[PDB]
Amino acid sequence: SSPVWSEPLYSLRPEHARERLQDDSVETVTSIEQAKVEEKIQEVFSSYKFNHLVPRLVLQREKHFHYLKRGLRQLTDAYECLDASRPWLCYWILHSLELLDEPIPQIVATDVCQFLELCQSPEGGFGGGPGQYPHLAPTYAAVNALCIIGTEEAYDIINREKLLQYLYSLKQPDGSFLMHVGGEVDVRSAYCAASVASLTNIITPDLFEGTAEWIARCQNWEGGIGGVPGMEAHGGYTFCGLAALVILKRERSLNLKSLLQWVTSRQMRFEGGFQGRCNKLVDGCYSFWQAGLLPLLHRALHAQGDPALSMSHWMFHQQALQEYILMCCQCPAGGLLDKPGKSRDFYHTCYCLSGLSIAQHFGSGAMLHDVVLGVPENALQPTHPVYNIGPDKVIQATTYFLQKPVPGFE
Amino acid sequence: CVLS
Amino acid sequence: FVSLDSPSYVLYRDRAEWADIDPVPQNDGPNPVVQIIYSDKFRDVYDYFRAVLQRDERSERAFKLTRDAIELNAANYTVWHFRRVLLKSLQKDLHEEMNYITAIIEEQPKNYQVWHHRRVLVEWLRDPSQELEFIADILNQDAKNYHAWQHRQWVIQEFKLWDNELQYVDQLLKEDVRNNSVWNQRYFVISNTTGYNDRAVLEREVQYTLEMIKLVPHNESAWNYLKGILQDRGLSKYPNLLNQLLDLQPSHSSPYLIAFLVDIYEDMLENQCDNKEDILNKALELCEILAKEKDTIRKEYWRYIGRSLQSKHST
Ligand SMILES: OC[C@H]1O[C@@](CO)(O[C@H]2O[C@H](CO)[C@@H](O)[C@H](O)[C@H]2O)[C@@H](O)[C@@H]1O
Ligand SMILES: *C/C=C(\C)CC/C=C(\C)CCC=C(C)C
Ligand SMILES: [Zn+2]
Repeated sequence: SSPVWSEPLYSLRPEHARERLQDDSVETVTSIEQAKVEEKIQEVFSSYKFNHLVPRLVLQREKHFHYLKRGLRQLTDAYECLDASRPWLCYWILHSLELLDEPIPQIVATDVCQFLELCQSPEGGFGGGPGQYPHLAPTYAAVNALCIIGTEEAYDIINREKLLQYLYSLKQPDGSFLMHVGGEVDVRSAYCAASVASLTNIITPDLFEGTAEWIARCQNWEGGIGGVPGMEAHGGYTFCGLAALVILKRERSLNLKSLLQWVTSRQMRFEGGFQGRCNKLVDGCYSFWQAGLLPLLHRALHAQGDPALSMSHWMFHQQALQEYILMCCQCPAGGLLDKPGKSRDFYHTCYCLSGLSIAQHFGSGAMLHDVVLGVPENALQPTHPVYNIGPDKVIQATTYFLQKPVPGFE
Repeated sequence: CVLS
Repeated sequence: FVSLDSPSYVLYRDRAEWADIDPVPQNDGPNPVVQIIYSDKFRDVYDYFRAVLQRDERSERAFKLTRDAIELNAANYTVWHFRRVLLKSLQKDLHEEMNYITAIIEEQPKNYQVWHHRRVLVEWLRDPSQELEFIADILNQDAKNYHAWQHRQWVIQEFKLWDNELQYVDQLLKEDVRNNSVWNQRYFVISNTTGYNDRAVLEREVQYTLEMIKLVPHNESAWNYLKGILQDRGLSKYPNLLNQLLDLQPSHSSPYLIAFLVDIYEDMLENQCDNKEDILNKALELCEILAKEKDTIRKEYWRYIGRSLQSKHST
């Protein structure tokens, strides 16, 4: 076959050029923008090929580590726009470090715990910063961050009694949840609530009454799920919807056939990455929101006894996604990004790596099959498809909280 | 890209 | 009055009309994490916002302060919530506030808080008279803005403004037939007005979609809409569609057409079609062509479909 120092790539096959956009000689803003991206991506792909010599791809772990380590402590005023999302920054950075198997010093871990405690609201839940009103987004992030740290100190920071009361204070009669008091409603809330409620063992029989049905109403003609009933299928909202249903054990409420066909169609034939909506551009962060749906669908179908499911691969091109992330989404100075030409940020660093991990690791029952493209060191730690934190962290947290009673309920 |  | 970038802007700590209240610093703890190095102007405004919030001061000065807090970080939902509390407490002119949010959304159209604020104002006023036009302006700048389309669907459904939306949809499809957001709006309008059970409407839609496919054969949105309006009843329930697609295949063997054929065969086999063995063989042949040549990015999906078909219809 091939010597160990050369690894043929899917994106470099001669026939891959046939995957370039065919605009039928009818130009619109959509095709013009798509063609511009493909042109740049082809240039990038070609820079990794030296005729028959194709060096193994490398995840710049050390560069990413230094970028993350610095951000966990300090951020430039360029992040003032995220002053109401500090727990998100904690989660994005800690999860990235977790995926890279970079240890978190005990002192830094305690400091994160203390900071998130300051973000916790007396009414329950966490806000975007100290003194801010609680909101389900930073609440979801804070809980995930605390679970990644996984110490009893971290677990006990969460005021479970008030958290459950807070969730009740956001619950609507139609099954949906507000993101915060007097705030907006969309499927993100159902997932944020289901995620934190299941991890901390505070689910009551009535908490999610009608929620599964509301989420199902969000699935549209495309097969994917929109933010609210009637809206366009979107990768981020679809991940929220399916993940929430998996937690509620109500995945069957959806048409899984149309959902599967929709998400698989979101992988770009030329770029290898995923787009968030049909006819929109590729973006590294959808490596998680979209690809993450495949392990969820695998689990859902496996629970139904689907005799046709693979026992070694997810139903998306795992190699092509790794090729897109490794060749197109890494910032040479550390951090990951949307696509070539875009600047790095902690959000894309988190989700590009999360998607890379999903693409590298397949697991079902007693079957495990890894596909780590490039040098062996590229292998990342696995991530749980529902919560997007390490599976070990999910088990440790759920076990810990299951030892506590549901707040004021039997 | 904004999540919230 | 004065804006954050205005030459005469003065920090709140230097304003005489604010001297009577002490600012409240943000407590990040002794050993801060994800600490943002705020500009002096940013910290100044928020130190005073924290002060009025803590004292729950429902005043005109607090109201004006939120405007600056919003300019500094329009994503701060706490500031927006407090601003709404003030709008009510101070009985502020909501039409004036509508003019304000209009300007703010134009500046930051992908922000969740600004669109929700606008919705609240429309709900309080029960006045949607400016909505369709405003949203149209936003969509003229970004025809796929998710928040804009979502707000548009809410306004139309809540105030029953369906009368001219299909015309709007047709206009945008003419501009960019690949705009998936518009195809979604098309389904939204039809399903909520005439519905798709009216066979005259369904035929009109199938004809229109097929015409769009002929014009731009590789536009996935049209193909997805065609499947979308026929899938619930079952693709196998439309025998003439299969024949028409089979005729265009030799000249338009795109992955979209081939995949649609497999979708039809899947449903046919699910409904005890005649010549079952022949149909299964044809479907498996196409799955292989898709996996190996025409749609290789989805090789695993097509292999799965092939195995699925065999698990359900081999006999
Ligand atoms: O993907 C289609 C699939 O979604 C469901 C919801 O689970 O319905 C959605 O799509 C229909 C069009 O096919 C719409 O009429 C409906 O409003 C929307 O929620 C399933 O019923 C359907 O099989
Ligand atoms: C460019 C990326 C964007 C706009 C983000 C899309 C993703 C979502 C919306 C999903 C949000 C999920 C949670 C808050 C848990
Ligand atoms: Zn992105």
